Amino acid sequence: KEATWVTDKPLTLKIHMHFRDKWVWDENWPVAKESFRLTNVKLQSVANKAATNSQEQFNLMMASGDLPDVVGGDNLKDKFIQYGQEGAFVPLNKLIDQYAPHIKAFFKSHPEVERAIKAPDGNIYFIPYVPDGVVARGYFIREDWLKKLNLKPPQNIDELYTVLKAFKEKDPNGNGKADEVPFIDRHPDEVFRLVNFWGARSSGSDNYMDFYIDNGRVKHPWAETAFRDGMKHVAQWYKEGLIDKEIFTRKAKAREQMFGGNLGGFTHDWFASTMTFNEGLAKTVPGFKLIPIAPPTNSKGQRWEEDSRQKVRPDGWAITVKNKNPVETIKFFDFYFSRPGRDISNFGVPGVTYDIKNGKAVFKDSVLKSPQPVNNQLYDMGAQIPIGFWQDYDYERQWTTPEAQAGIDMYVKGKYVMPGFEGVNMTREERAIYDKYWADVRTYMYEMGQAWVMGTKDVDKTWDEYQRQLKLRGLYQVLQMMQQAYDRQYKN
Ligand SMILES: [Ca+2]
Repeated sequence: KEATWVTDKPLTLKIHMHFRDKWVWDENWPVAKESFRLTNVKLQSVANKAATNSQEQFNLMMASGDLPDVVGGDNLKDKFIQYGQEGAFVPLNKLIDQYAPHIKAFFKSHPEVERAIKAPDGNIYFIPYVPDGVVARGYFIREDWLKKLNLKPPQNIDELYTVLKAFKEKDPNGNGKADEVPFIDRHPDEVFRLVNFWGARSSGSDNYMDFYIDNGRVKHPWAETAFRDGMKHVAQWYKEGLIDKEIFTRKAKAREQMFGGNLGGFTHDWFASTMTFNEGLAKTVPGFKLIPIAPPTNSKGQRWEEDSRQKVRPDGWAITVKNKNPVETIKFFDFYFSRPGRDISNFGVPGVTYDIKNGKAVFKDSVLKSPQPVNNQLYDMGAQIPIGFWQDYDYERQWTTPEAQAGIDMYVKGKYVMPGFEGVNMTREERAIYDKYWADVRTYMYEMGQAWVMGTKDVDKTWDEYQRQLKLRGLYQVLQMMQQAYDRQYKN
């Protein structure tokens, strides 16, 4: 018997969980075993390990009619809410208020998370994966190059331009060639984020090309005239070779290639992984050193870091109408918002991956020193998976180098990070319009954006037509449904 036991008699629940198009709940997972030991509730996987399309597997199950007790996975928010409104998933509101003290208190102190997951009928149909942490990407620059060229780190957009041209013109790698590529980035979409430097937004959240809220108004950044003026500068920079010619194609290994080759000297990427190149390249590129910098003041006079971590993920789990043990299940869910539950779901298994020290879960050196990334070690154990749980940033702090952490603290202290838009949940009516036109509009914008950057089309010559096409393709109907849903969810 454990102090955390949910039931006096061992309870086995059937769960369908398929996530990341490759994994399913594995009851042989060390964490799954520990979870059962601590709650007296065991999860039995009815999902198909061999299936390679998680979203599809969800549908075949839903159609199947024969439902399990619990359904979990990533990117299921939308489906949880729709199949919840037509009665397949049990509303959790009352269940939480009476049997989940930890979940209850969490929502109480994190109202924004609660709003974000509320279906249009006001019900809560799933417990979400709550991530921890605020800073996402940041700006990094070659300090050794600034060193050679004898320049100080840029404080505003003017100096930034000066510095990047220096990088391309004054041969910092000194191989007597003009082979330097100032801005590189493994995520092509980051090139559009550059418009931030001219007071224009490129997205309302960490998701690329997302809507944002401006004075209670749902808007799309790519449709604003601000974006037009920003793109003009971006296209000029591309024309001058300040931006990687292959920005749209290099992708994934851009850092290894460009940094390893000693060609690039500036990027916008995640703190942890980007800073590791300082160590992994000490050998191959002597003196190589990237430093995080506060975002240079933009033309409007402010420091902008548009990217941030979402406060809630569209992942989690729900209770089906067929679950004959709703209160035991909810108490079980609640365990994952309690410290002991947060411990195993974030750190793994005591004695194996961590140990309690000073009342804190502390990873073993073997775990931190391994070339295998901590996240992957945990996934293989059933930890850091898309069930409904409260993530603990301290697990991440432990494998983030001191230099990266200092950079992150600087961003938090600087208050440059803009709050992201957590999205809205739409009714059938609304969703119908969105699903019919959004994708078309989005791809259209992306194609024009790409052409504008590459100079394939002049922005000023095509802006009026671009605006015309946006209205013609449904932008306005999409926004109206977004606005309607927004007013209902955030203004009621
Ligand atoms: Ca050179």
